[PDB]
Amino acid sequence: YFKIYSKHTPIIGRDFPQGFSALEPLVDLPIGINITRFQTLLA
Amino acid sequence: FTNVYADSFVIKGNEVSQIAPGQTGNIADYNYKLPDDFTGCVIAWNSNKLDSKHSGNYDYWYRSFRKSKLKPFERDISTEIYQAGNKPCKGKGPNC
Amino acid sequence: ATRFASVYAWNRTNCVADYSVLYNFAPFFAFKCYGVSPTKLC
Ligand SMILES: *[C@@H]1O[C@H](CO)[C@@H](O[C@@H]2O[C@H](CO)[C@@H](O)[C@H](O)[C@H]2NC(C)=O)[C@H](O)[C@H]1NC(C)=O
Repeated sequence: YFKIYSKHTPIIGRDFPQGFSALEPLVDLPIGINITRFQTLLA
Repeated sequence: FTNVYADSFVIKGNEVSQIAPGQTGNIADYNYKLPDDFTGCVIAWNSNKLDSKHSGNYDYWYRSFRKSKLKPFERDISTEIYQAGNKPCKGKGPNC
Repeated sequence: ATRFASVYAWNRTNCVADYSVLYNFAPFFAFKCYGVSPTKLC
């Protein structure tokens, strides 16, 4: 079940903050695909 | 319910006993594996009066060959040729 | 078979049975199985 969890952390400009934050559930889409591989989509 | 799904399909009478957790056979293994930890209801009824044809209704297909068993709620509609023998044949083949 | 036999030749089978040899002997025009198709498993 393609479970998507996320968080926007608009706080640490330079790079990985090292900060402690936590992601929240968003959606659990019932796709049922084996999804061995994936790729990005860029504008 | 919280998140409920209704799965609609047509099976043979001798396969009704396979749509249950823990079952094996051509349906449980190659068409649809139901999770062993399963919550829900399986409702089945005879449709001979609706689906059968005198000449035979061939619209309904059953998968008989696959290279592995399915995981819970997995669906695979690929029609790629399966090799039943040792030769790596393509297309309809001597052991394909 | 040297000569093919009619339905009377119902041959009884204490022998280990390997079904891959059947596919090694010849390809088949059709192969159906109520039991699982790879088989070779009492
Ligand atoms: C999910 O995909 C992987 C490959 O992306 C499948 O793994 C292959 O399975 C076949 C048999 O079905 C093997 O012959 C391959 O060697 C396997 N390859 C790898 C890399 O594992 C996997 O079976 C798929 N999941 C399901 C449930 O079929």
